[PDB]
Amino acid sequence: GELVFGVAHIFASFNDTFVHITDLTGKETIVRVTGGMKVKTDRDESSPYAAMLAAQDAAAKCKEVGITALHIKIRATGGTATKTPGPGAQAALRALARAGMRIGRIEDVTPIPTDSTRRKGGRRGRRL
Amino acid sequence: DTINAKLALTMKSGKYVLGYKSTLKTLRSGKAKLILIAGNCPPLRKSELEYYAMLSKANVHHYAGTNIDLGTACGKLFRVGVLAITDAGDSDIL
Amino acid sequence: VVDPFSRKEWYDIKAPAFFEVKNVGKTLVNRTAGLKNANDSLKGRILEVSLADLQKDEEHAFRKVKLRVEDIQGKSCLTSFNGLSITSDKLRSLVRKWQTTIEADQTIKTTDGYLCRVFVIGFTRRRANQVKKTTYAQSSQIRAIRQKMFQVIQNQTSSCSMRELVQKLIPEVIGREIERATGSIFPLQNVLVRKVKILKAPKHDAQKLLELHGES
Amino acid sequence: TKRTKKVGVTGKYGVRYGASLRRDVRKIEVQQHSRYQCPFCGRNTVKRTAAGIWCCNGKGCKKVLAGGAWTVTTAAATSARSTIRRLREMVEV
RNA sequence: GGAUAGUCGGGGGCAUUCGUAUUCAAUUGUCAGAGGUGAAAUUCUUGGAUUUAUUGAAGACGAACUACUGCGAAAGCAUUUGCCAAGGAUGUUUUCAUUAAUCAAGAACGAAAGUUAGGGGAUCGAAGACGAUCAGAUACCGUCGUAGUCUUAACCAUAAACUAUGCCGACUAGGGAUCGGGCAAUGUUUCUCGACUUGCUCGGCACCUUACGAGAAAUCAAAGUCUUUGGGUUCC
RNA sequence: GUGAAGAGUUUCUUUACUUAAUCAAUGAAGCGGAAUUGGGAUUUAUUUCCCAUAUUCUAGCGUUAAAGUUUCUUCGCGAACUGAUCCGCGUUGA
RNA sequence: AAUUUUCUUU
Ligand SMILES: [Zn+2]
Repeated sequence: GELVFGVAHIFASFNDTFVHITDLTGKETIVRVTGGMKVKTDRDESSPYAAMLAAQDAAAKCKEVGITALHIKIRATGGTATKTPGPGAQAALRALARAGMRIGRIEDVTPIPTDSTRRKGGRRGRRL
Repeated sequence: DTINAKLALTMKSGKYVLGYKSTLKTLRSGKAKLILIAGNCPPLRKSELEYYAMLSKANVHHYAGTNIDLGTACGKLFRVGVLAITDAGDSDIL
Repeated sequence: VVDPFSRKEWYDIKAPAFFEVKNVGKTLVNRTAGLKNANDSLKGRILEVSLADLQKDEEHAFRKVKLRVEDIQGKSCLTSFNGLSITSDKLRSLVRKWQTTIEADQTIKTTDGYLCRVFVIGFTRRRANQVKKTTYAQSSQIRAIRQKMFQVIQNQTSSCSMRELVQKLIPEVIGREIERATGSIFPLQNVLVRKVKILKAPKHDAQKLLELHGES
Repeated sequence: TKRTKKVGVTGKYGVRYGASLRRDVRKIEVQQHSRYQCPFCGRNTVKRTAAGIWCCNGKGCKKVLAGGAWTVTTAAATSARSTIRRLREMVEV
């Protein structure tokens, strides 16, 4: 039993992906890297390549401390929004798996509403 | 069963006493089984009536509703403060 | 500016004695210095961990319990029961079309100061010979089912305390009793406690933790 | 005879002070000069004296109640009484 | 029409209970971007943004279950429980006995938006402010944002308020689903009842095929029973 | 005035005390600490870690002491203790 | 994203 378990939150939005890694508790986190600091184009923040770059950078910084296994928890925008994880969620999962860090207890913790407040758009909606 | 219907059928077939002075007279004479006290009663009068019923071994029911509600339940157009059921008739008020 | 990891220490987390495991994981707390106590900054932490991990059996994988770290004993923090819930994947899988879902709740009290709002959810089931695909129950039957769940919860939780509450939630006796009591009504299926919430807590049980712990 | 289409009690004010101000005063004075029921006697004999004091006559229950400016009870006070009642029950239990 | 028995209903009102989500507030952890978009851009962030973790408050709404399914005269009605009044269908060798149908005039309710005073104002968001697109964008796009969106006491009184199809009554072709009730099964199942299966019937929501029939046709079990033109009655 | 931490033979910052000094209340009317007292967990338990309150009432009254062991000697509405635990560097609070 | 206009007839 020489394994150390952390908690890796993934926030897979359609605009930018968050790869947050903390300890087994909630506070006193170690690593937080997104696609914004991996690509500077302001367009490919949610790209799978940028998500995997952030995920592997998080893996390297976690291996620096010496933590082996992570309990993964992916989550979309949630609330009164799309509620669908972006393309970077699977890219981050594969990057963590490929980096050699152990993965356990996959779960989706996107915040769902019980018929929450009105969504923006104005009835007719975003007529783009 | 409810008590308003029971009170109504005691009114149809039973013996009732209205007011405070007559209720005290009935309790004093001992021909009393149940007394009904409205929620709007004076506290001193309620304590006196409870003491009278305890002395005479008569049951007390301080039902909800004002004296207006008690009179409406009794079927009268005036306010009723204290009810004294002397004969239940064919009911189970007591 | 220096490395922020030089002011951090690793401590073990000990789940309460109700479970089948002792070591759950490790935490992270900043360096203990003056005017700021690691003990003061540690007691406000919440952990989530799977009941399968706590029981060394995959029979409770969908269930996940939360613990509240309260006491520190020899650089090994001790936690207490804080609630149980069901995974989103399990809940979405359980929820299905062309069936009736009945969910109820009740607040319970233990022998000591403890207010627990426990929920329960149950779904209608087919009889392996039904030809139709509706399988719906009337609202009167739903209300009768809710009354049966209320009676079962009250009877089984009249005097248990938290020890018996944990000892009876793992084998799922509440759902079994609800299904047994619902024999005269729609058979019902997948009856389980979806979430238990904790509203009041005792005076830290500073001595009862010593009473329960101290073994192995 | 109706004797007044809409002004009612504000007919003493004639044509001055404005219609909206007269209407607001009319509502206030209608509330102010109203007989209310004693919550202890059940008689519609409660009348206002000096903006916050309400008294009912009779042989009994000569109590003097502290109420609103022109109503015996205000909505805010009733809400506060319910809130205090709720808090007291939670503290006791 | 009324009564009676078991039911049924997301029908109405009052009181009560619960749920996550949104916003905000306090506190804790590392640091450089975060939002947003086709692309961006406004804005704020080494004074700690965003995220993660704990606690609390506010208001709104009852996701999934949720359906060619239910209720109400319609507008509409979807968290738990209790109370009150009322309602349709069903069962009935119960009661009255024509009490009936449709309506001028006159009245009740009447989504949303709009008005007058009180409370509350989380989210969204008319007006508006900026920032991108365009030749000009005054709009569609992003952020903020007043009235409004909630509620009480008074108002009005209209929507593609639609089934673009008035109400009552009789008849008319084959079948299968669904809701509520009732009847029948020496039917099945689970520690006298429920669930499921089959058949019959009444009252609804609808569906498939067809056209004896209708229409100018699209189509219609009524929009059929109309040159073979007449059951009754309003609106237009 | 008195002390504790951080710092390039010395005092910059914050962070503790009250008697200086300031404010408020009052008839400067009960501030603080000790012994039993029953729950309480240290535990083949020891006040060792914990602090506990008498008046909810209905528009009544509540004062000039009663009761107690025991002292003249029991002429006494006599003198003391207690009833009303003891103690004190602070009238109370900011 | 972005795409406005085609006089009166033969
Ligand atoms: Zn009075």
